[PDB]
Amino acid sequence: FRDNGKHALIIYDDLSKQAVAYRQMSLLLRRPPGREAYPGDVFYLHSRLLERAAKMNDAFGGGSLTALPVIETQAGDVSAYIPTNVISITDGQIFLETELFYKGIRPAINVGLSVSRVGSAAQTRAM
Amino acid sequence: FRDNGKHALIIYDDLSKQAVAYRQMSLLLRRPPGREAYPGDVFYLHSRLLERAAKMNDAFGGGSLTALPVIETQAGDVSAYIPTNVISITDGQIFLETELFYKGIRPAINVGLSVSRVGSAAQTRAM
Amino acid sequence: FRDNGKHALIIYDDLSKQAVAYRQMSLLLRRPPGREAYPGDVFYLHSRLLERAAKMNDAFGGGSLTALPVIETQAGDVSAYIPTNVISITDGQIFLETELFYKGIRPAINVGLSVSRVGSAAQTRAM
Amino acid sequence: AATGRIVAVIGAVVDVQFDEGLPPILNALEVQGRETRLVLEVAQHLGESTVRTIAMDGTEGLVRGQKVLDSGAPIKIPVGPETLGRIMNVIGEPIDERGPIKTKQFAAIHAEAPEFMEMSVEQEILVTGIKVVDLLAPYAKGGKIGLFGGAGVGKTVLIMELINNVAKAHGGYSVFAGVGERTREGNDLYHEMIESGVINLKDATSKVALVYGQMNEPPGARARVALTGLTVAEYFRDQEGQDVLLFIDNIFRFTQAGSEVSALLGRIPSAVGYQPTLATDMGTMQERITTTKKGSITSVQAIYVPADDLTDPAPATTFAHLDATTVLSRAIAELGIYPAVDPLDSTSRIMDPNIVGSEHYDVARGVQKILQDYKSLQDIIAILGMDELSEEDKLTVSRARKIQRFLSQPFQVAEVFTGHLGKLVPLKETIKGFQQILAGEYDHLPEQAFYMVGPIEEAVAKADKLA
Amino acid sequence: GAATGRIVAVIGAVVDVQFDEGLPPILNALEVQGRETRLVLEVAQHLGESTVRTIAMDGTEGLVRGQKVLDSGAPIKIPVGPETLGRIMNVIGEPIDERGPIKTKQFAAIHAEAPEFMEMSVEQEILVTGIKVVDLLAPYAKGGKIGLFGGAGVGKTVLIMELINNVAKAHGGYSVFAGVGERTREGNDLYHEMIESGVINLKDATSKVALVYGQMNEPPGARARVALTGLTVAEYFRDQEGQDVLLFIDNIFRFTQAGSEVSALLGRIPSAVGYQPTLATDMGTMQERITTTKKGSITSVQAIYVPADDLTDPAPATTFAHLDATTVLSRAIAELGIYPAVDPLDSTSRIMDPNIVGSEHYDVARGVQKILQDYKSLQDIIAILGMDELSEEDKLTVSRARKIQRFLSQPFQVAEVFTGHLGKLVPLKETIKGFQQILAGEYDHLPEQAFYMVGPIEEAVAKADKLAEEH
Amino acid sequence: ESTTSEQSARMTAMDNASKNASEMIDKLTLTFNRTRQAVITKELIEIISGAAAL
Ligand SMILES: Nc1ncnc2c1ncn2[C@@H]1O[C@H](COP(=O)(O)OP(=O)(O)O)[C@@H](O)[C@H]1O
Ligand SMILES: [Mg+2]
Repeated sequence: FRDNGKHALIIYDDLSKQAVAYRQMSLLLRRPPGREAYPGDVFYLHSRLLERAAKMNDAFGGGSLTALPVIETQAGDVSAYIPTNVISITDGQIFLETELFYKGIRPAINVGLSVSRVGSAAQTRAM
Repeated sequence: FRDNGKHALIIYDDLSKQAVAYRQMSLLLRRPPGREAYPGDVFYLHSRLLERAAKMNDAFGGGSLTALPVIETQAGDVSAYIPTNVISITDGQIFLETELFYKGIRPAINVGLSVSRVGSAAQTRAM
Repeated sequence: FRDNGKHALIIYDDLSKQAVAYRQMSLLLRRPPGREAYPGDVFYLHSRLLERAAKMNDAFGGGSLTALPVIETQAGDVSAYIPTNVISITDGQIFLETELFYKGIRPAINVGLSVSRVGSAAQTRAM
Repeated sequence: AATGRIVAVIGAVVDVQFDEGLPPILNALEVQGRETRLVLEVAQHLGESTVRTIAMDGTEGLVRGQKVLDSGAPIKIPVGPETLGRIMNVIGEPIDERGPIKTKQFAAIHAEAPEFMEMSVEQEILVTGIKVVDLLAPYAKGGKIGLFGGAGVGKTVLIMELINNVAKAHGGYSVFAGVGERTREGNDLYHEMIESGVINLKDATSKVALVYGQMNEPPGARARVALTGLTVAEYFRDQEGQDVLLFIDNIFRFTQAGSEVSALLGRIPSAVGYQPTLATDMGTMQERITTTKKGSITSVQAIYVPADDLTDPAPATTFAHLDATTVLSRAIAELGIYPAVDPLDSTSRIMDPNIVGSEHYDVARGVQKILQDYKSLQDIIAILGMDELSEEDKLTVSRARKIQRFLSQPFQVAEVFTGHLGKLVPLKETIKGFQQILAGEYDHLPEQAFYMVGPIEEAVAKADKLA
Repeated sequence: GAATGRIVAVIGAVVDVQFDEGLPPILNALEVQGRETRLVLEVAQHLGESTVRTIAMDGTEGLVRGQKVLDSGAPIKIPVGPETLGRIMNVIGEPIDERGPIKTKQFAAIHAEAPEFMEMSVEQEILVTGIKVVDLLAPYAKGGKIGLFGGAGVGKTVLIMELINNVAKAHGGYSVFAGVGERTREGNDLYHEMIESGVINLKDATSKVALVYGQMNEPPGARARVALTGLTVAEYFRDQEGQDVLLFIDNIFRFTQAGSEVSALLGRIPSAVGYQPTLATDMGTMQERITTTKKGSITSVQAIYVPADDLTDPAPATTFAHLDATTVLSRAIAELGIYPAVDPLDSTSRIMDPNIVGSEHYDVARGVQKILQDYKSLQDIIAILGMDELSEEDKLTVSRARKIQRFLSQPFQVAEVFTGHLGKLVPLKETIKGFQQILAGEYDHLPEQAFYMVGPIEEAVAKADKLAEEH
Repeated sequence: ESTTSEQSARMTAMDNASKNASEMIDKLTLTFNRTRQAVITKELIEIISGAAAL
C-alpha cells in the first residue's frame, strides 16, 4: 500500500516476545549471549523492521506507512536492555503507568514522559 | 530397623558436603553444568534419599525412620541453590542464628523463622 | 640503576590497561577464560612485576627502586577483581576520592584511609 | 516397530540405535529383559540411525546391548470412565494396587492445540458456589487460576470443596496431577479424600482421578505428569462434553523439571538459569486448556514465588497466562474466617462490565471500596481512640465488619468437623446479599450473626434465634 | 634413569611429556635436562598413547620441544631431621640463604596419608599467650589448631609475629615457619628479627626454628607445594622424635588460590566463582596431616587471607572446619585505633566450656560479649535521638561498653617501632580480675582515655592521676 | 502551651520520617532484585563459556 500511493498502518503486539523467541533460536544454535542472555544483535532485529515505516514524496506516490510497536516492562523499568533498544529507535513514546491505572485514571497515560519528536509539526490548526 | 517393627533415627551431618562431593564428580565426567556449576540431577540426589524415611503400617511391621539433615547457609542466605532444594523436600526447618547466641539465648533458636509441618499431632497430650 | 648503585622510580600509568591487553591477547590463543574473562594468572601477571622493586643491601650497591602503580577503578569501588589483587602486593596506598576534589581538598587524598607501612619511619627528624 | 540395541547410558539419558524402523520424535520405547516397565521417550535424532531419549525410571542395571522395542505411538494411557477413584503414574500403571484398570481404548499424551476455528468467542463465568470466589475474583470458563498460600492456611479443604461443587451442579469430573509431590503427603491427601467422600473404594461413585508423579522419580518423568493429567481430562471434554477441572501442584515444579531435562541434554541456559524454551514449553501445555465447541477444560494451579521476586523468570512467564489469582494468607485465619481468602489482593482479569455485566461490577467495586478505608483507619482508632471518629465513621466501622464475616462459608467436605451442614449459594444469591449491607437495610444486625451461613435469609434467620 | 620421555606442548606452566618405555604414576617428579638450574615437573594426569600432563616448579622459558625428561621413581624428596634448624629452604628442599648445603641423613617424600581414626589424641588443655582477647574470649589449646582471619592490612603479620615472641621463645619444643606466597620484604624482617633475639644462632647448633619460603614472585605451581614442604619437616618432629612442635604458616590462602591458576589449563571445567572443582578435596588432603596423634603433638597457627573482606567466599568458608580456634580480625574496629583488631563477637573456641577453663573464666567472657551486643542496639537509637535523650540506665551501658572496648586493646611489643608505647604481657589471673570489676562498677568514676593501651587494671588508674595533675 | 505543641509536632514529623523510609526501601528492593538476578546470569555465562572453550 505504500508503493502504490495509498496510506497504511501496522501494529505489532508485541516486540518483546519476538525477542524471547529469537533468543531461544540463537541459544539453541550456541551463539554467545549478552545482557540478560540476549544475543549480540537484538538491536538489528528491531531496527531493520522499524526502518520500513516511511512517508514517500510526490515522485514516489505520496503514500505512507505508520508503525506502532509495543514493549512490555518488568515492574516499571524503562532502563532495561530491550526498552532502550526501541526508545532509541522510535520518534516518541507513550508511557502508561501501573499506578495511574489502579487509582482510576484510564487511559493511564503519563503526560510528563510522553513526547513526539516529529508529530508536533503535523496536526490540525483547529487543535 | 524399619522393616522389622523397630524404630530408628538418622542424622546426616551435613548434607551440604555430599552435594559438593557429587559436583566434583560430575564436572570431571564432563556432565553439563547448571546454576552454581551444579549438575542438573542434584535435586535428584536429595529427593530419592530423603524419601526413604517412612512410617510403615501394621501389615508391614510397624517400623519407622526419622531423618534430621544438617545444612549450613552462608550469612543467612537461604535462597542459594542447595539450601532451596532441601527446604522444599523436607517437612520443616529449625533455624539457629548467631545474633541470639551472643545476646544470652542458648540454644540459639529463632522461633519466628522455624516451622514443623506436622506439629501438634506429633506431641504428647500434655505438652 | 638499582643493580649498579643509584636510585630509580617508576610509574605505571596505568595497570588496568596492562590487564585488558592480556585478556584479549590470550583469548585469541584459545585459552579458557576465568572470571570476567580474565585469564588464570592475572595475579601472577602483576606479582612478578611488583617484586623487583627492591632495596638492596650495602654489600651489593645499596640501590633502591621505588614503584608507583596507578589503578583506575569504576565508580570508586575498591572490591573489584584487579584492584584487590594489587592492593595486597603493595606496602601502602593513597586513596584519591571525588568528594574531596569537589568540596575543595585538592590533592584529594583521604588521609584517614591512606594507610602506609611507614618504611622504618624514615620521614625525617624535623618533620 | 523393530528392535534396537542400546549403545550408551549416561545418567537419566539412554541412547538407542535402531536398524530399520526409526521412530519419530516423542515415541515411547520399552526396554526388554527387565523386572518392571522402563520406558524411554525419544527427543532427538542424531544421524547414523541413532536416537536419544529421556528415561522415566531408574537407569540402573542397563547393559550395553539390551534389546528395546518400539510401541509405534507415544506414551499411551488408560483413558476412560473407569479411571476415576484410581491412582496411576506417568505411564498408566496403577499404584494403589486395587486391581488393574480395565479400559477399552488408549490415548497418547502428546497432541497439538485446538484449531483456530474451534474456539469460543463469548466469555462466560464458571460459578463454583463459594461466596468470595464468585464475587470478588470470579473464575472464567477455560480460564487459568493462580492459588497462593502454602500449608497451614485452609488449602486442601478448598480443593476438595471445589470438586464437591463442580459435580453437584455442572457434572464434569476432575483430575488431580501432583507434579513432583511428597510421598508422605500424597497419602494424607488420599486418606483424607476417602473419608470426605470424593473417592470411594466400593462402587462407581468417585469424582477425582489422581495422577501422582512423585519427588523421587527422575526429571524426565516429572515434566510429563501435567500432560498425563491433561490427557485424562479431555475424554470428559472431547468424548463426553463436560466442564472439566484440573489441579496442578504446583506450577513451579513443572518449570523446574523442564530445566533439568534441558540441561542433561546440553542446551545452554537462558536468563537466571532456566531453559531457553521456557515460554514455548509452557505454551504447548497451557494452550491445550481452552473452551472448544464440545466442552472445555478449566485449570487451577498453585504458584510458588521464589525469593519473594515477582519478576523472576518463572513466575513472570506463568503470569502471562493467568486469568485470576487467589491468595491464602495467615492473618485472615486468625479472625476465624473460612476459607482464608484475602479480598484485597485476589484479582481477576475478567473483572469488567462488558464481561460480567453491570450489576455484578457495581457491587464488587462497592464492597471492594468499603474494605479499603477500614484498613486506613485501623490506625486512627488504634492511636487516637474510639468515640473520636465521626458519626459517619461509625458506619464504616459497621459495614466493614458486617461484610468481611459474610465472606465465610461452612464447607461440605468437612462435614463431621464443624457439625454444620454444607451450604451452597448460586451467583444471584451472592449479589442479592452483598448489596443490602452497603445499602444498610440490615444495619440492626450484630456482627456475629453474619458467620457461617448460606443465603441472606439465613443470617437474618440466625440472628432471630440468638438470645 | 628410567622412561626418558620427551616434551611436546608447553602451554603456560603446564608441560606435557611423552614416554617411550615406562609410564610413571600420578604424583612423581621429573627432571628436565640441559638447564643450568633445576626444574622439577610433577605428574598429574595420564592421557593416552603414553603422554602425561605435568606441572613445572620454575620458569618455562627456554623449553624447546623434543627435550629429554628423566625420572626419579618417587615424589619430591626433601631433607629433614634435626639439622634443618635455623635454615631457610626451597619447595624442593634446597638452601636459599647462602650458608651452604643441608647435611642430613634422612629424606621424606612430601606425599603421605592422613593418620587413621585409632591414632587420635582426645585431650584438651589451655594455652596462655598474654593477650586479653585471645586468653579471655577465644582461648587456645595445647595441640589445637588456630586460624587468623581478616582482610588486607588489619594486623595479621603483626599478631602472628607477636605470638612468635610470646610463645615460641618460652617453649621447650620446636617451631617451623612456612611462607606460602607473601611479600619478600616481610621475609627479610623475620629472618633478622630472630637473629638478634636468639632464636636463630649462626655459629652453633642451638637454634629453635626452621624456615620454608616460596613467595609471591614464584610460578603458581610452586606456590601450591610449600604448604606441604612445611608439614613434612613439622611431622618428623612429632612422629619420629616424640617431641612437641609449633606450626606457623603465612599465608595458607595462597595454596588454594594457586590451584585455580592452572585448573582450566589442565583440562577441567571451572566450578563456582572461579575456583577449581577440587577445592574441598585438595584442601582436606592437607589439613588432616596437621593433627596431634598419640605419638606427639602439633600446635598450628595459620594466617588466612579473606579476599575483599568477604568471609562467605568459598576459599575461607571451607577452612572454618579444619580449625579449633578462630580469631577474626575486622577492619571497622582497627579504624577506631583499637589494636589488636580482634572482633569480640566473631571469635570462638571449642574449649570455652565451664569444665575446662573454670566457672569464673566462663561467666566473665559471657558478659563481655553480652554487653557488646547490647551496645549495637543502642547505636541505632543514638543516630536519631542523640546522646542526651537516652535514659540513665542506658547511658551507663555505653560508658562501660566503651570502657571495655578500650580495655580489650593492648600495646604489643612489636608496636615499639610503630606507636612508641611500651609493651605489655598480661597474665591470665589479672585478665579475669580486671574485666570482672568494670562490669561491677568499681571504675565508673574514671575517664575513658585511661583505659586505652594499658596492661593490668592497676595501670589504668595510674594514668587517670597523671591526666588530672597535668590539667 | 509549648509542651503540648512540642509533643504533637514530634508525632507528625515522625510519621513523615516513616513514610519517607517506606518509599526508599521499595525503590531499593527493586534495584536489589535486578542486581541479584544479574549476578546469577553473569557467573553462569562464565561457566558455560568455560566449558565450551575446552
Ligand atoms: N600494634 C598494631 N596494631 C595494629 N596495627 C598496627 C600495629 N602496629 C602497626 N600497625 C599497622 O597495621 C598494618 C598491618 O599490616 P600487616 O599486619 O603488616 O599486614 P597484613 O596486610 O597481612 O595485615 C601495618 O602496616 C602497620 O603499619
Ligand atoms: Mg601480611
